[PDB]
Amino acid sequence: TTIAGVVYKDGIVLGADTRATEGMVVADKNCSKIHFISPNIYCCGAGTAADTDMTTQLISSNLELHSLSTGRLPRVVTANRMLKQMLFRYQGYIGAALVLGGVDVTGPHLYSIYPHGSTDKLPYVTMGSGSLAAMAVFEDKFRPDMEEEEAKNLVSEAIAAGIFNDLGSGSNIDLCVISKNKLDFLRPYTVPNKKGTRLGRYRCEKGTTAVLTEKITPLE
Amino acid sequence: SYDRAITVFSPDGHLFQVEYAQEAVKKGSTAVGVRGRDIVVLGVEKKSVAKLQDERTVRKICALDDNVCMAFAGLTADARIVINRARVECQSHRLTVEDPVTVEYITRYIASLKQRYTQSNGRRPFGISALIVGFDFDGTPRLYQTDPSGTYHAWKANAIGRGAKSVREFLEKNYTDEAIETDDLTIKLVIKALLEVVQSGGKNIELAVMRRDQSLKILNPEEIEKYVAEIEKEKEENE
Amino acid sequence: MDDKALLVEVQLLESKTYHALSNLPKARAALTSARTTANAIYCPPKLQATLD
Amino acid sequence: LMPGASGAEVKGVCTEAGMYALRERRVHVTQEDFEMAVAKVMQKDSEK
Amino acid sequence: SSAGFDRHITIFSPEGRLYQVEYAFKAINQGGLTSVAVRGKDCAVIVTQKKVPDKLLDSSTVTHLFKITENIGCVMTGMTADSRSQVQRARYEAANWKYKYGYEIPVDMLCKRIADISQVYTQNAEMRPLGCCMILIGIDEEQGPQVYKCDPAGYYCGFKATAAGVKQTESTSFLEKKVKKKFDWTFEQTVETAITCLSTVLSIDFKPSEIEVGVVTVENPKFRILTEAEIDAHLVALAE
Amino acid sequence: ERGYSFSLTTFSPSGKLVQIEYALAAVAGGAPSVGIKAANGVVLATEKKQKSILYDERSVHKVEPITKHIGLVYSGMGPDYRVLVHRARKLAQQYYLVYQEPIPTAQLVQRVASVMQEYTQSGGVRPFGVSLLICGWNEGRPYLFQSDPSGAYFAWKATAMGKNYVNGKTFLEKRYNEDLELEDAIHTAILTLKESFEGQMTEDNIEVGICNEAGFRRLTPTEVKDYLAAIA
Amino acid sequence: SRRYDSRTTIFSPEGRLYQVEYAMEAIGHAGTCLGILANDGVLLAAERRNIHKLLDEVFFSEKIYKLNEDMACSVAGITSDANVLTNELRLIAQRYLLQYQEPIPCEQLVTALCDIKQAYTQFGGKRPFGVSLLYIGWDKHYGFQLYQSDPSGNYGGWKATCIGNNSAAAVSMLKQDYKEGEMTLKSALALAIKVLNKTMDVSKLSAEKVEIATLTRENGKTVIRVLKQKEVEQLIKKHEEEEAKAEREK
Repeated sequence: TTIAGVVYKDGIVLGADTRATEGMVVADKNCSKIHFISPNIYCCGAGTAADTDMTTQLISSNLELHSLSTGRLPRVVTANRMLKQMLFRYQGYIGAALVLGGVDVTGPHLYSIYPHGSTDKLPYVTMGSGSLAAMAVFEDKFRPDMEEEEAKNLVSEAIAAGIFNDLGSGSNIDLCVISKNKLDFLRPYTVPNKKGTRLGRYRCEKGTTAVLTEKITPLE
Repeated sequence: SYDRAITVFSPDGHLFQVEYAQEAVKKGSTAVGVRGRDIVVLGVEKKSVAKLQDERTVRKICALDDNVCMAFAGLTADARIVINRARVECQSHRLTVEDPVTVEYITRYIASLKQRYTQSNGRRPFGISALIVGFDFDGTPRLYQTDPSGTYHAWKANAIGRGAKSVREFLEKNYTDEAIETDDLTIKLVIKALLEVVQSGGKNIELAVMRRDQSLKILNPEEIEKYVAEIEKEKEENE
Repeated sequence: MDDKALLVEVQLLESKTYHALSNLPKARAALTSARTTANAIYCPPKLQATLD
Repeated sequence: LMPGASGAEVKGVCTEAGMYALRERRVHVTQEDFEMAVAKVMQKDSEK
Repeated sequence: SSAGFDRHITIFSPEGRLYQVEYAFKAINQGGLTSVAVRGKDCAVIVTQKKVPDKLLDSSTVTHLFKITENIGCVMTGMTADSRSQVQRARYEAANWKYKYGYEIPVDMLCKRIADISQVYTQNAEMRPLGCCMILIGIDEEQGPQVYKCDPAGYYCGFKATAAGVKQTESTSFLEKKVKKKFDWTFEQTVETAITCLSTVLSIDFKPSEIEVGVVTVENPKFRILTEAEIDAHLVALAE
Repeated sequence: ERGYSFSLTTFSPSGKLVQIEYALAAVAGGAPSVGIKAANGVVLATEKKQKSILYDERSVHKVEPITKHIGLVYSGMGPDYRVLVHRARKLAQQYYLVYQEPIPTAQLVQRVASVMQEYTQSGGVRPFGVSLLICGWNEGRPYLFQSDPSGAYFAWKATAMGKNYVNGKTFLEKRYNEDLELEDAIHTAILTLKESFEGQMTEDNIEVGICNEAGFRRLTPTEVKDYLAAIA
Repeated sequence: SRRYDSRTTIFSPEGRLYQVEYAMEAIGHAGTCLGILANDGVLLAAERRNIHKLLDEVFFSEKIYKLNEDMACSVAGITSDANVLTNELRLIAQRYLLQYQEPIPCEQLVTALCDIKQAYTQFGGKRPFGVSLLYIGWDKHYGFQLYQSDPSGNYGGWKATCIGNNSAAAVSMLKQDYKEGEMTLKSALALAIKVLNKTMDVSKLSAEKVEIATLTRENGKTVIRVLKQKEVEQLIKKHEEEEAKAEREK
């Protein structure tokens, strides 16, 4: 698990992998971890995935509701306020490491949210298990006001560090680019690792298994 | 919470909802119950069915235990929930003290339930009355009644419903000791009372007896026409 | 359909073209249908005199 | 042409049809006066 | 027209009306006061009068202007006892917006919320529905100034010119003739046209002690209340 | 304090719920409006006149979206509307947080109607005084529903509410059929709003919102001025 | 405050009470429904009120509501009041099914609903429901059953009952034409069309103006068929043929 984001000269770039690893066993290979908040605010989840899911449905429901009441665009500090108000109340028992990002009227805004309620604005964040390697990439090669292709390069390489250096990380890199007018969510950005092809054809045929009782019921 | 005193005193000392509820008791179907020495006999009159569709759901004679059967009059809705609470209570007695419930005890539960129900807030009192017939331990058959004020009250015979005072005037003018000699003779006294009731074109009776050891037993309408046949025959030769 | 006002226009145009092409009783009939049609319109603002 | 108003709109039309023949100065009431009248009295049926 | 307790509680008449709120509209008119607010091209002016009949009374405590938030001003008509409580509700709910959201509440959102609270009193048949009115101003980003008025009926609307109270209908009849010429309005034009509304409908030609003017302008978005010196400057500026 | 805990609406000796009978007249004094579904989506048209030139018509709105594909209008009074609007705004979210899906329009009406009938029986409250028109194109087909203060509902092809709806529905009976388009329902919706409108129907005298398979939206006075253009 | 209380709970000086009798006055208008059976299956006939030419004609039924997987009801009275009742006893059947993992006996379902209707008639200071409805269903204990609810809160076992505007006039012919156990579920259909022919004051029997649902026991299904509008009118003209020769032969 490695999620990261950055603010370039115009917008916000978000990136993650697709791995859910139950213990030391790979459960999922296509686990999307980037989630809708608003047409200008997304989030990235980490930790207890169901807690992140039921949180991010609730708050984006509250912003669909609230922005649907106000009749205008939401703000990033609103969702930041709701999350840091509720997680302090749930006292860290709900495990959710979050990356909040959105480009409102005031522009791009990025926050890192910890499950006890501590938040901060930073130009670049790395959360997850292999967040250390990606933070080394951002620290080594960060520059303010880079362009978005340099941003996609840096975020992609930063995820790739956790891909080839973390056990519980490494699959297809999901990206999203947010600007003042453009929203680009895309899951299959690259395939860094594949599966080897099979050699011995192990195909069994019909009749190699003893069946005790067969039952047929027609449908329509 | 709907806190409101409904039962209020009158300036001459009366309870209007009670005396109106007893009128609603006074228009229900007439039920007559008498006790023998070994077998009790109770029954309702004025079935007033459609006589072509279902009839097992309109039964107004229940049992609270094996030894306690119950009839009533009034409006049918309020009665059966009191029957329901009485079944939980009488089963709860066996959850307490091991014996079957005595009919005096369950009538104190009914009347004691009813009075505080007239005493509380936001509640019209009940619009029912009951004849509770029980054959207790050591085989002493007895019965009671229940006023809508909640006064349990024993008898040797009783009759409530629409047209009950004239029926009670028949019961005092016909109740002897030798009428309770034979059990079917007491059944002939009950059918004599329902025949001395009102109209009741033949099929208009539902009787149930107990030999103080059995369950309730309802005769199909063949001993109704048979006992009515020997009653009309005995009155025919007597005339 | 829903409109009534254009019916007066097309019956009036028929009453133009039958007498203009020399069909006097059918022009009288189409004009008469324009009369009993035009009897129910609340606003014939200029089509009143155009019919007249 | 009349879809059942009552027996009073019958006289309400057919008395009124003479006003058409009189306002065009006839001495015989014609059939187009009546269809010129039903669409007016039934317009009053269409009035409230 | 009437049946049952519809003359007493908030239920429907046989005409479909309800008499309690429209009884409470003229409860504003029992206050004996009329306020005017005019929105400018980059400003918003609230002018109202005051009547201090006693030298034993302190004239610093008769203010119907209330600074709700740092950039939000309001004026109250109606009765003082309901009005000050409504001001307390507005301050409290605005602070609750700032805690729940971390930014400044829009004035249509706030007046929407106060109209929602005022809906409840006429919505029930229990409570006395607050016979006083409500006027607010606001400077809004990508909207500039905007003026809102909430009645005790829970209705609200954005205004361009604003009159409320005793001379309300005549003052609005003056202001519609003021606006229907469609003149571009500067700050002191909105001040002068603001004073000449009630100065002619009321026709007082007062000295600067009997009124009070709150104001906000795009330049300094703080709601502020004028000093009687500069009020006298606008007053002698009005006298040509 | 507390409430009242007694129902102020009883059955008449004639067997009528009298406050509901008066609330229907309160709807009958409401503003006239109509709505027509025609083979791709629903057109909702209302009639909104400011009482004076001092008002901002761009401040409040009659056409109200409930979710992505559902819109709603009314014919009644103002302050009763926005409350149950906000309630429906909530009820869509309590659907969505369970099912992760937008609600069917029928499933919304099943809850809103239960709110209104639940409210007209409870103690110490006057019932509502508005009627609603609800639109939505769920699973291809559009939908057009109508509620009442008593809490029932109907599925209309086209209907009218507000003032003179008894004439407007006769106009729609002589007007509509099954095969029309959304812009056709726009045109005949202007044609029936002009039946009871004032002398001048400008871009702000009305407010029209429409559903598509793309979902519900609301018109601006630019293209609504284009619709009032070449009308009648 | 007590000046405003209308006392919907107290009795009349003649012993009765007026509120639920006014509700039972209101139940006579606005609806016409009946149920009939003598054999395998049971029919509910419902006369539609809204017959305006602009209705989408959806929701699978008008006054018919499937309660369990083997029972249903036809409802009459205030529809908005009925809506809480339908889903109200619907999860009571579901909590029976959750409680015992078994389909519910139809009678003890009806008792449980009529208790809830009985409570508002009894205390609380609450306007009761002016809703009366029938009950169809099947069980393993007594097979096909028929029950009738009343706004007072009492029920009753029947086989054939109309609660229409001319309900007693219908019952007067119901006890004039029947047979105990032999009226098969086509003869009771043709009888039912004769009944709604009588109580339907609007003549000629518009097939869109009626609703008829059947409940049969298929082996593990209990098919609750909801007949379409293509087989109504053939039964209508089927009645029309025999009534004309039946008239002319006399």
